[PDB]
Amino acid sequence: ELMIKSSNAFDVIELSSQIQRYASLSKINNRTNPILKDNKAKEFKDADLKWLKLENCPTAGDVPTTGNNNDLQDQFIACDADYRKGDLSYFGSQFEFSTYVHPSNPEIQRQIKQVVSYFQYRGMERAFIGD
Amino acid sequence: TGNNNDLQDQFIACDADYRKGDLSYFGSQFEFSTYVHPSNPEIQRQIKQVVSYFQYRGMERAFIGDAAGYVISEAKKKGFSAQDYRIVLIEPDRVGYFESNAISYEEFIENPSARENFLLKATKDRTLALAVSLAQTGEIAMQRDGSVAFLEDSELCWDTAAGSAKSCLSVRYDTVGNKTELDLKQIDVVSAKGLSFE
Repeated sequence: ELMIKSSNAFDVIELSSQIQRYASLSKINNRTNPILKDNKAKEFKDADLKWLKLENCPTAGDVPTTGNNNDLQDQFIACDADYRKGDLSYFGSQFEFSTYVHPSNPEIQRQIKQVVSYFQYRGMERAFIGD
Repeated sequence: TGNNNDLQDQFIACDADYRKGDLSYFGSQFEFSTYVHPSNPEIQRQIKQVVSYFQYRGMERAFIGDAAGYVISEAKKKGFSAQDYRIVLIEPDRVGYFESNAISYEEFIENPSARENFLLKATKDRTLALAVSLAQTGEIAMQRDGSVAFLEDSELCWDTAAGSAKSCLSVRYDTVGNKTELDLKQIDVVSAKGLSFE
């Protein structure tokens, strides 16, 4: 049944919100958000979403942990997760920054202005992307 | 509460039983970490992850993937976000149970080779079950009763008219001081009425 249009959209909102959650954190697991340690005005994060998966997973992601694997680890997506599926296939996210100096964290060198997550339409007719 | 005039918050009815259907509830495995609650001494640990198992009693093992797809579709239908769905074989342990072999739902449906290898190890002493994994993350909602505490070094922020500049504050600990600091230095000015110190 064609309710996979709603089941695809749910995956889009779930992933986008986790990208929004990630974008709003200055510290993750008592360690600086890795995307804030640079100074360029734009960075694109790849569709494989390794940058959003934890470092302590079978294939190492880019998200930091406390180091102690007995502590509660905050995470954003499961490690086998892939959102390059369905009519709306995750294509990556565009971050735009401004340089910023944090009053209590010298490793923070830029702040997030806006994050845009792209989902390429692999639907049957390009006219249906509105649907 | 003890007091029968109050509205009682509950989770399931008294007669409720979910050991029914193709996916029969088998129990839940909680994993914890040691924790110290800042305002409640009865709290000595916090939840890391919850995995709830539903054993498949269908006549054909291959159909658990089909039955699972309906669960996942029903989850997205009702607005429930889970963290990881998996097909598992579990055995009794000294305490609870433990996972002998496991396969992700996506691999169970898209790789018949991996599927039958997993169904192969399905023996008489193991139970075929669906693994629904919860992860207690930063997403946990802060309650108006304050029972839920912030995570270490997390920042409470305000939207300001500066556009997309955030003006935050936090309670940090300096082990190189053994002192708790209420850091407001991100805010330019703090304007009080009365003010006292020690």
